[PDB]
Amino acid sequence: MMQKYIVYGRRLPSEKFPEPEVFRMTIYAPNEIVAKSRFWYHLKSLKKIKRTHGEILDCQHIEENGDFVKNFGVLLRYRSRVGQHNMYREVRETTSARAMDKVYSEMAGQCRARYHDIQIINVKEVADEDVRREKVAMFTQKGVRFPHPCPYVHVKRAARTARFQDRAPHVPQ
Amino acid sequence: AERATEKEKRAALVKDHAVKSAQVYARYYIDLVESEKKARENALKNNQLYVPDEPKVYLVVRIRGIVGVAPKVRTILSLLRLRQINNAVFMRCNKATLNALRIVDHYVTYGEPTVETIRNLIYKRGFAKVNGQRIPIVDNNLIDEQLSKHNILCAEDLVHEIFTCGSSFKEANNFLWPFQLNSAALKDKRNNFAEGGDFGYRGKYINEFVARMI
Amino acid sequence: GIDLKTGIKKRKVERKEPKSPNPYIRLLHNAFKVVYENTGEDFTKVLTKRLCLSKTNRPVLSVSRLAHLMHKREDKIAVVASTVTNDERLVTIPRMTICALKFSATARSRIEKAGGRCMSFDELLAEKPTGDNCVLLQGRRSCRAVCKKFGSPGRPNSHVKPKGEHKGRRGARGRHSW
Amino acid sequence: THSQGYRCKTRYCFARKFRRHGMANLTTYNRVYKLGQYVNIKVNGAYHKGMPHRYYNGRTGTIFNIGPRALGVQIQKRVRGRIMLKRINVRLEHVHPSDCRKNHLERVAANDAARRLAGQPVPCLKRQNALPRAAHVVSIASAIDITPLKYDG
Amino acid sequence: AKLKNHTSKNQNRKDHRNGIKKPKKSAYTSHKGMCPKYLRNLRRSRANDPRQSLRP
RNA sequence: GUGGGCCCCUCCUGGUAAGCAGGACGGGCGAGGCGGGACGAUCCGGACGCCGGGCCAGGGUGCGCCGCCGGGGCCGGAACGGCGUCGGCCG
Ligand SMILES: [K+]
Ligand SMILES: [K+]
Ligand SMILES: [K+]
Ligand SMILES: [K+]
Ligand SMILES: [K+]
Ligand SMILES: [K+]
Ligand SMILES: [Mg+2]
Ligand SMILES: [Mg+2]
Ligand SMILES: [Mg+2]
Ligand SMILES: [Mg+2]
Ligand SMILES: [Mg+2]
Repeated sequence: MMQKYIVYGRRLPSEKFPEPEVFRMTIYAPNEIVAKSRFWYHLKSLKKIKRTHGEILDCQHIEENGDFVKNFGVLLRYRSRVGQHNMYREVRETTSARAMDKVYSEMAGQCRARYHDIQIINVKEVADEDVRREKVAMFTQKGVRFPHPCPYVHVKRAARTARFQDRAPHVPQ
Repeated sequence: AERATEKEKRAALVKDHAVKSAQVYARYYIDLVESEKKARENALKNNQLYVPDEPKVYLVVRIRGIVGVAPKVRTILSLLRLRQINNAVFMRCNKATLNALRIVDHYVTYGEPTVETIRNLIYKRGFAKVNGQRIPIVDNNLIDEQLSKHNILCAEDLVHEIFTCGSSFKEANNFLWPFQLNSAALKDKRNNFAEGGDFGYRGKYINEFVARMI
Repeated sequence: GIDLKTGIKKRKVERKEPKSPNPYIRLLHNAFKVVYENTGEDFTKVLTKRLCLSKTNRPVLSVSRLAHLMHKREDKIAVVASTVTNDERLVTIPRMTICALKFSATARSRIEKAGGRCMSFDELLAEKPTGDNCVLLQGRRSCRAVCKKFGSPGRPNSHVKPKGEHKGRRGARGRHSW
Repeated sequence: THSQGYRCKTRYCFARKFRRHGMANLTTYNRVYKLGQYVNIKVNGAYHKGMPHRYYNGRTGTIFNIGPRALGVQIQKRVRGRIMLKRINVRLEHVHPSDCRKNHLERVAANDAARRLAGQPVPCLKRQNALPRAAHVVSIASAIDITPLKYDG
Repeated sequence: AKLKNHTSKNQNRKDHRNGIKKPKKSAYTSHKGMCPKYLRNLRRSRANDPRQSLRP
């Protein structure tokens, strides 16, 4: 659901500051309102400019091409019930937004960390030789084969409507 | 009497004006978006951006009811004319009004509407306050008689004034009873729109929010 | 639910009608209410309101106060929605045109022997129902002895006398008397 | 509480400011007052005669009486459902001339001044509360790109 | 044997229910407490002003 | 008429503490129907004339019992212990 936005913003100009500086950031957000809110979060904490004292110049939205599978390495920090920690993750997805959905679901599941708990430092494409995690680099190889990891699911799904039958169906593998 | 003649002559002049203003207003409504497109393109050919105008009007919807409210909150809501849970109003934007509305964000959802939303609201749900009475808005006879002092004679004049936030915004706005909309669809009534809930500033998503309620 | 409490007040009750069992009063009221309805004329409006009052809000007027009030405008018609009494302390009465609900016998004789006129409100409603060259007048609504005791005698800013008989001195010889 | 003498609870408000002890400066007595003027009440803790109660510290009022030594001041005071108009007699060390209508007198003078000075069109003179800001252009030829940093602890 | 001593729980609401009243328009101009010498001078000046006097 | 109140949220005082006792802004029960929290005067929604249609808040959707599927992970209570399993940081 994540979408890619670039946000440009600045401090509101004064007499000591004719033409203040300009700051841009890449934001991964469900939509524009959350994206600008998160931009103001970061530019408040880092450049000491609250929403009240500045203006957003633009929120560009970028669409991305797919059709090929890439490696994304994501460097982040999250918060738990004992402190704050730094983390690296790698995923194989088609676009950066989808890679970031995969990351967020995996954090929600294995760390129980929510969206406003997490700050993204870096997101970058990682070459095949350049990979560093098993569950990713496994699939970065030629001729990868495996038998279907869960073929009972089809049979159960059909049974959901074929409630009664005249034999126990097989599970083709 | 002289009443039938004058009534008919007035109505005829109003109708001529109605067609005139309709076509001109459509022209203007078309031409703004090209203006800002060309401005953005001129910006982009340099290393420059275009920053457009900020919202001058909001549409404001109440989303929480009347049990348990605090005094300052209910005073602010009464002045906003938001007395019932699914009622909606138009509103002007300046520092006084914005600082009043931030106090009651958790009771409200608000944003900036399109000319299509304004048209749908007035044409589907238009009623008028006349001598304290709630009178249906069904023709242009009842807008000329009330708002002619302020140079608003037609439904399209009312729509245009409320969209551009013109010189008679106060009078045009207060001529309308608060809109009585159908019940809303919510995710989390107790959370802000920027946390996935539903109250607060929702930007240009107010149009989808009220489309199903109009 | 709707919030119709803040910024809104309790509605108000006033006399929209006289509660007299007198047919003359009821008929004059309906008639002048019709005239108001059909002409506007806040004169007829105020007269219609005044015919509904409660007889402590309709004090009397004396011929001497009327003569003083109508001096140097003697050509106008005085209109009084109450009784006109007499004042024996005024040796000579001038000529006036007065219209009133009731006249005393001595007042009628003095007015006529001066040379003026005694009109009724049906006379008024026939000759002139909207009050062109009439002057509405009334007496001192706070002339009653009852309204001289309202308040708290004993409080140091009252200026009001107590009600019964008080034969003592405690609190009755000024401040520093308690 | 259990005790409400006249100067109960006055340990800090009646104390004198740091390096501001001693006699008052003489503008306190060379100031000229008039009937109807606005004043603030501020208790100077070194002068004990004609010293108002603690409730009146930090309020604004109007002169009703000019006296030989003290001034008479009217204060609106809320009591339990109504407002009361209280009248007090205060010596000069505890009053200062108030500036609560300074801005209004400035604006009235400026309104008449610009009407006289009119440029042929008469400017809008009503105060206008801050509007939303207009459309404009900003260059972005020199953007700075920032990102969240790593936790350091 | 023992009951409650004090609260002001409902009192601000009771205070607001009829609105917060204002004192009368003429208490701002009451002569009471003004300088008697000033009040004397006032009476003399108006008493001798032919445009202001009400002597018969 | 009332001058025995009580509870919630935040802020406090005595006490080891208490469903203990004493205070504060705002709200509620008292004196508030209906739905939900299995069950409860006060919690979550919503506060009320008699009906017909529609939309839906709060909470939920195996059967009792009105209502569901798709996807990505994992598989009352203290100090202190665990080469259970999945994920990280530093060398
Ligand atoms: K008495
Ligand atoms: K007091
Ligand atoms: K103890
Ligand atoms: K009740
Ligand atoms: K109640
Ligand atoms: K573990
Ligand atoms: Mg309604
Ligand atoms: Mg009151
Ligand atoms: Mg108890
Ligand atoms: Mg139940
Ligand atoms: Mg079922």
